[PDB]
Amino acid sequence: AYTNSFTRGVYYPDKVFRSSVLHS
Amino acid sequence: FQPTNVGYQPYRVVVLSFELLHAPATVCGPKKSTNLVKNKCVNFNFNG
Repeated sequence: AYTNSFTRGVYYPDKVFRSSVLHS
Repeated sequence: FQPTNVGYQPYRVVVLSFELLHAPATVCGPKKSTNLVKNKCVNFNFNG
Protein backbone atom coordinates (compact mmCIF):
# COMPACT_ATOMS: atom_id res chain seq x y z
CA ALA A 1 0.00 0.00 0.00
CA TYR A 2 0.93 3.73 -0.38
CA THR A 3 0.50 7.28 0.90
CA ASN A 4 1.96 10.73 0.06
CA SER A 5 4.91 12.10 2.18
CA PHE A 6 3.73 15.75 1.87
CA THR A 7 6.47 18.01 3.42
CA ARG A 8 7.75 15.38 5.97
CA GLY A 9 11.39 14.33 6.50
CA VAL A 10 13.34 17.63 6.76
CA TYR A 11 16.12 17.51 9.41
CA TYR A 12 18.77 19.89 10.83
CA PRO A 13 21.68 19.33 8.35
CA ASP A 14 24.45 20.38 10.84
CA LYS A 15 24.82 21.08 14.62
CA VAL A 16 25.01 24.91 14.13
CA PHE A 17 22.43 27.36 15.48
CA ARG A 18 21.04 29.83 12.90
CA SER A 19 18.04 32.19 13.13
CA SER A 20 15.89 34.47 10.92
CA VAL A 21 17.74 33.14 7.81
CA LEU A 22 16.95 31.20 4.61
CA HIS A 23 19.89 28.74 4.49
CA SER A 24 20.50 26.32 1.56
CA PHE B 1 57.42 -11.74 8.14
CA GLN B 2 60.90 -13.18 8.80
CA PRO B 3 63.39 -10.92 10.73
CA THR B 4 65.66 -11.20 7.59
CA ASN B 5 63.04 -9.35 5.42
CA VAL B 6 63.83 -3.32 4.35
CA GLY B 7 60.27 -2.42 3.23
CA TYR B 8 59.47 -6.19 3.25
CA GLN B 9 59.36 -5.91 7.12
CA PRO B 10 56.17 -5.60 9.21
CA TYR B 11 55.12 -2.05 10.12
CA ARG B 12 52.62 -1.12 12.83
CA VAL B 13 50.31 1.74 11.79
CA VAL B 14 47.88 3.84 13.81
CA VAL B 15 45.60 6.31 12.01
CA LEU B 16 44.10 9.06 14.18
CA SER B 17 40.88 10.43 12.65
CA PHE B 18 39.64 13.63 14.32
CA GLU B 19 35.83 13.96 14.60
CA LEU B 20 36.20 17.73 14.11
CA LEU B 21 32.64 19.20 14.15
CA HIS B 22 30.74 22.37 15.23
CA ALA B 23 29.46 20.13 18.08
CA PRO B 24 30.24 19.24 21.78
CA ALA B 25 34.02 18.75 22.17
CA THR B 26 35.17 15.82 24.38
CA VAL B 27 38.83 15.04 23.48
CA CYS B 28 40.94 18.20 24.06
CA GLY B 29 44.59 19.30 24.54
CA PRO B 30 46.39 19.88 27.90
CA LYS B 31 45.78 23.70 27.68
CA LYS B 32 44.18 25.08 30.90
CA SER B 33 40.93 27.10 31.01
CA THR B 34 40.68 30.65 32.43
CA ASN B 35 37.86 32.29 34.33
CA LEU B 36 35.22 33.98 32.04
CA VAL B 37 34.97 37.78 31.41
CA LYS B 38 31.90 39.57 29.92
CA ASN B 39 30.96 43.01 28.48
CA LYS B 40 34.66 43.77 27.65
CA CYS B 41 36.68 43.22 24.44
CA VAL B 42 38.52 39.85 24.91
CA ASN B 43 40.71 37.45 22.91
CA PHE B 44 38.67 34.24 23.47
CA ASN B 45 39.25 30.54 22.68
CA PHE B 46 36.31 28.08 23.08
CA ASN B 47 37.17 24.39 22.39
CA GLY B 48 39.97 25.59 20.01
